[PDB]
Amino acid sequence: ALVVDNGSGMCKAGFAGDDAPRAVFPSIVGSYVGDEAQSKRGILTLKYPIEHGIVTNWDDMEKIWHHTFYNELRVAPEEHPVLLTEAPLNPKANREKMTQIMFETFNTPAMYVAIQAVLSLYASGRTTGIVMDSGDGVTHTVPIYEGYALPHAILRLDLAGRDLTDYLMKILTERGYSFTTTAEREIVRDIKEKLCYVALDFEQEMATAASSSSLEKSYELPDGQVITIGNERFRCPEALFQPSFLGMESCGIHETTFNSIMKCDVDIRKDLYANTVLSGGTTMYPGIADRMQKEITALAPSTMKIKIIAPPERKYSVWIGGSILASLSTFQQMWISKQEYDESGPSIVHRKCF
Amino acid sequence: ETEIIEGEVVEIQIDRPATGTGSKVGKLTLKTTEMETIYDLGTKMIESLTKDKVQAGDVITIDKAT
Amino acid sequence: EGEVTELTPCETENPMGGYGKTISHVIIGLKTAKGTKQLKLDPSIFESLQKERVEAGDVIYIEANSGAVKRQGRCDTYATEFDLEAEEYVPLPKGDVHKKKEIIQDVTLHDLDVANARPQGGQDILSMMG
Amino acid sequence: FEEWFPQGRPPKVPVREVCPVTHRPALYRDPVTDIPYATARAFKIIREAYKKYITAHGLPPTASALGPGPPPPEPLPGSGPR
Amino acid sequence: TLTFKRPEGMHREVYALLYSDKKDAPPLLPSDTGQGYRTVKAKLGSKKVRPWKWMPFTNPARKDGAMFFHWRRAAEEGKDYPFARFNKTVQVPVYSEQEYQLYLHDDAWTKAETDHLFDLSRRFDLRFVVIHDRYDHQQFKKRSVEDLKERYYHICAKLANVRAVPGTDLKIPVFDAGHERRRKEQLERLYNRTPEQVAEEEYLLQELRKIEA
Amino acid sequence: GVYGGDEVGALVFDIGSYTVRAGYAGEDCPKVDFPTAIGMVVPTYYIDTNALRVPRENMEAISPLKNGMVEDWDSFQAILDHTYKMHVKSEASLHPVLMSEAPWNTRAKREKLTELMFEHYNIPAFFLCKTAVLTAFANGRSTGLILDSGATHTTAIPVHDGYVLQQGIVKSPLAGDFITMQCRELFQEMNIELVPPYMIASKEAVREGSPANWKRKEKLPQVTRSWHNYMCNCVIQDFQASVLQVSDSTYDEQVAAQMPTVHYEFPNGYNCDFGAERLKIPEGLFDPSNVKGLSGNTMLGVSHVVTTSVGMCDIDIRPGLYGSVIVAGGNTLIQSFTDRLNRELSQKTPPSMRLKLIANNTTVERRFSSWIGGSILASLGTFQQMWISKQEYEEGGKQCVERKCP
Amino acid sequence: QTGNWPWTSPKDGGLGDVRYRYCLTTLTVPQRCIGFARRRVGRGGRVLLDRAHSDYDSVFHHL
Amino acid sequence: QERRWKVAAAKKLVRTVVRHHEEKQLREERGKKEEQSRLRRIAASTAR
Repeated sequence: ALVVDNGSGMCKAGFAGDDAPRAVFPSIVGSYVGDEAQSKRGILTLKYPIEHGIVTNWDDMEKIWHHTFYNELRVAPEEHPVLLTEAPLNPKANREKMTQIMFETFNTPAMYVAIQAVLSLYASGRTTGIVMDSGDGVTHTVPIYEGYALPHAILRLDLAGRDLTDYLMKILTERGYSFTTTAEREIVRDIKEKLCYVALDFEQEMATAASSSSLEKSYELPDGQVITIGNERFRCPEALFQPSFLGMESCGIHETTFNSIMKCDVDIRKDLYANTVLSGGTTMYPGIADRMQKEITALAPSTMKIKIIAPPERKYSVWIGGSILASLSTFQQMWISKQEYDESGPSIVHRKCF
Repeated sequence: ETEIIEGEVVEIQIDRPATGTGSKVGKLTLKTTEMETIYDLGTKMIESLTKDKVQAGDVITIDKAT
Repeated sequence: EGEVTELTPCETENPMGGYGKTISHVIIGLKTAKGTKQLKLDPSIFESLQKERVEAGDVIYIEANSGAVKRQGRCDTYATEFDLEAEEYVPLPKGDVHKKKEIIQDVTLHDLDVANARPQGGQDILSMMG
Repeated sequence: FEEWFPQGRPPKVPVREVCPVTHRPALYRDPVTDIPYATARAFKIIREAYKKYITAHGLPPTASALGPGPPPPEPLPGSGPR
Repeated sequence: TLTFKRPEGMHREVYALLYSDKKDAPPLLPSDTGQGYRTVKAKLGSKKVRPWKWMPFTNPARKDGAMFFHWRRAAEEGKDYPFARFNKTVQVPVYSEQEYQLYLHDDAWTKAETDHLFDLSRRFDLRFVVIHDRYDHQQFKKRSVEDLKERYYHICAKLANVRAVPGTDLKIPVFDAGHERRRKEQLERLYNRTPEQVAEEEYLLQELRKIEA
Repeated sequence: GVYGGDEVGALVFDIGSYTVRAGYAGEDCPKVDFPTAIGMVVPTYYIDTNALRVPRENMEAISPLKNGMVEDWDSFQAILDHTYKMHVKSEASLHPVLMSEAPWNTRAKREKLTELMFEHYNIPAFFLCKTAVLTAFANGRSTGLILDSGATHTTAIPVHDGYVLQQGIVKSPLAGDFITMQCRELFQEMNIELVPPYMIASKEAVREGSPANWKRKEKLPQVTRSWHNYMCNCVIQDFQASVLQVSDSTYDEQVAAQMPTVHYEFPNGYNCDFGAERLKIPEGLFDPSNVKGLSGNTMLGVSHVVTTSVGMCDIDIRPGLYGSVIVAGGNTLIQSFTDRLNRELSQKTPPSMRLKLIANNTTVERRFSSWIGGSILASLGTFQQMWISKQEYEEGGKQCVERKCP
Repeated sequence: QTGNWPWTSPKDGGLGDVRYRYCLTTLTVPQRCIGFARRRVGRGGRVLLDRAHSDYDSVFHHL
Repeated sequence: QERRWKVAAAKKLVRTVVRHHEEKQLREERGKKEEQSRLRRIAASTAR
């Protein structure tokens, strides 16, 4: 069985039962796809079929899935079941289009669609909790009670890794180093992934940076030129907690998490505070878990016991949960079959998948 | 009611000793006027074939479930 | 009775002395039609168990007072367009895993006299001489 | 220990086999080569097939080959599962 | 072959609209892959789905010809919408102004009142409680009761049926409004009883029950 | 033959005074549920919690609705634009819309709404239904009495054969907003200074009944009194959901005092244990005559509202009303509300009539019944002839809604 | 006896329209008596089996 | 009924997932303890 997590920025694909994905590549298309499109950008203009976790061009998504099956994994999709993932609060027509594409275009024998946050909860081994899933294009907070996502309490925040990369470009240009092009964007993304961290106390860290060089670190460009990074290490992740740095009139991830908890019933909130799990590549900065613990403790009552769950493998928690789910014997009754599609239409996905 | 299989043998291939019931697993091919097929063996009937001196092209028949 | 699924030995290391590895139970799981249940049997059953040559997927018969195992065959789930076996892929039984059977048979005293007068045991040569 | 307790993990059920030609459950076995069948007519079509494929190149050997049970209540692929 | 059981030896059954109790087990859904995919890989692999399409359709018994969209198989495009067969209309009579002169207005009704009544009857399918709620009592005085509207609708229908048919006679549309009025009055008088009167009725009924047996 | 339902790509909106429920038809829960109250700066509008809860200078807080009907059409239009852009994320010309309305909505507002949806948003089709009918449909009932206790009103609405009987409606103002006001009065009586979360920079734990220990944010802008009061009411609503409990029988102070207390901690760290006062407050819903400072004994409790509404109906359908009492609204989620209502109605219903309250006590079912009924109704294939089309609007104008949507 | 609806209502109280009636049922796959159940067609043409709670479900199982 | 089926199925799935997680911990701890026991046996065999 195949598990395909076609997230906002990166597509993770592999086989169920494996402990990590076999193929990871960008979710872009030029007719070239992935690294071929990224390397050959001078020939064809690039496009994202997914915008903030929502598919917007299905003809490109078909090309991405064709690349996933026939080039990356090198398998015939008609011989394997396929577990797909969707962002929370997806439009219901997108599920139908996905089911139609899988069954008609690729001729899969069976398929399923699952919510990414629920798979992260499976990966963390919890029955009840709230999942802060921050990807490349969009951030969500999804409270889950006994495996059931509560849709009325889900909150979307339009803040993710691409905005942080742009802000890092901005502040580095303020320092003096020019980074404007898409070629420089990958360099700045590497700097972000390598050097940035979340400060426990932002003001004290800023004062320390102002009064000493202890926090500074050097970086080497591909050209061989060498630069130095100071308070930009923690100014950029701070935009998650202070979106006003980006010019956004919105609450931080901690406040979004607290509000999503408070939209739920009073009985279950103690379980949600104690099982707040972080997911996605944007949560990989050092120190983010302790900062979230501090910030949510500041908001929450003193009687509650806050625990932040941040596994080291949390950038692939969604795929790991999908691999766990697709391997279970209890799940095999939950596949949508080819005959079920042929008799019921794309609306079968609403009957079977939750 | 006779639930028999009958035909003319084509080919036989049975494995050598390999511990356990694998010592006598094999295959057995039968053919008729308009059909032929290859049948796996239950590891206990091979001694009957050797006792009866099974020969290529000889005609046999068996009763299912016995 | 039912389809065996476990053949799982328990373990407690030592019999309160110098030891290799000690089992102290044998877990035997049966499922037939109605459900599934695990039985932690006496370890002494193990000798009789491979004497009957049982494996996973077989279907067996065990009596409560004696604990005597008997192999009936293996299920029809490994059958249905396989065939070709004298043991017969005996079908997966119906009913509960645990059964209490009340057998009533009618017999005359003359039948008892005739049956007990003869040496019906086939293991003696004089029986087959008969 | 283990030669007294090998344990087991058998496949609980097999793959339910269907003839490529006119469907229904498979009968007999595979031939001396290839894949199982239900009737002598299916066997005849399968042996008329595989002469189109021993060349290891050519047209589709099985795309609606020789009328392999073609009424589509639900449409059929070609009879080339081997 | 397949068995369901309604035994005499246990003798019980339950009824419910949505569900009997919050402790009810969930339903059982159909599935093909309950025994694993490898069990049924050949059965699924030997078949191909019929294509579906998001496609326009017409005539749910609409007068405007507006085309909405839905999912159906692509081979079923031009078929008329099945649910139009449900569009059944109540046979309310119609009349002209000449015909109203022998539906003469009793010197209590008017042409406008009768037209309003028949319009509401056509709209609400002779649900006279709903028609009474929607009746314009301000413009046409408090008619009320529901029997004074039922009886005028039915006498108009009887006269219209007697006119238009060369010969017949009609039993059940003879609406006895006084009987209904007395019935509803008795029901109201029983409804507004205090609990002591209900206890008195129960005592007297129990006395009859015990003394007659 | 035929088929079952039919899904047509419709949208369902149910807009209340407290929150806006929206989503796609055929789903069993609303996709989104965000507050109806919005910020205005002058105009520029801020909608949903993430933008609403950030403090801002000169930003007033308003509602588009008054008495369950639309007053500020600019705010309503802004809310709909936000819902289409950020939440539905689809073009409005493609999706039919089914909208909920109040049972007592006037003609002019229905006409104005139809004109708005057809001429501005250019939707292809429209339908307008009342809350009580959809609440009945969500529970599979065509006939029944809907008791809706929301924020502004506690209303008994009789329904029969899918139509509201408007002459049987009984409104009362005793609802969640009244409970919030009573909680404010309680905190003033207890000398509990209420600090909303936005003012707090940090806090420290303290003992029961002791003064709070907290630091105020220095970088705050000056904020209007309306937004501050809304933020305070957001705290008091959590207090309502947590602490309050309806007495199972008629309130006796000596009995409620012996009950166990309930601990509650405010955002600034102040905490105390609440006793009989948590049960005295919601008792005014049922026996408002004992409420302090309330204007006269003329007003009705919930049970008396139900009985008056049923008694104002035709005698033939009263068995069908008492045999299906469908409790709805967020204010009915106070603990032991439904049991008290059932007992009181059993003590007042005639013995000849069987009483049956529908089992509905969940947050989703109580708060989103109208939306669920709208999704059910839009999912019917029989319903698809009942839409008002754009062609019908262009031919007959906005007056067709009175004929087509009773 | 006072009347009642067609549903939630046996003949001991009201009209027992059998489409709302749950009855004991058995399946050809070996999973036993599932207790009281109706047959209902859902969305998509799919035939489901509703189920109702009984205090003797533990007796209907291993009956 | 679809709502009730959905919540029940979700509950069963999470319960099976956590059981799957726990069984791996039990398997690994029993395996390493058996390894240590076999070390205890083979080391003392030479002394025997």
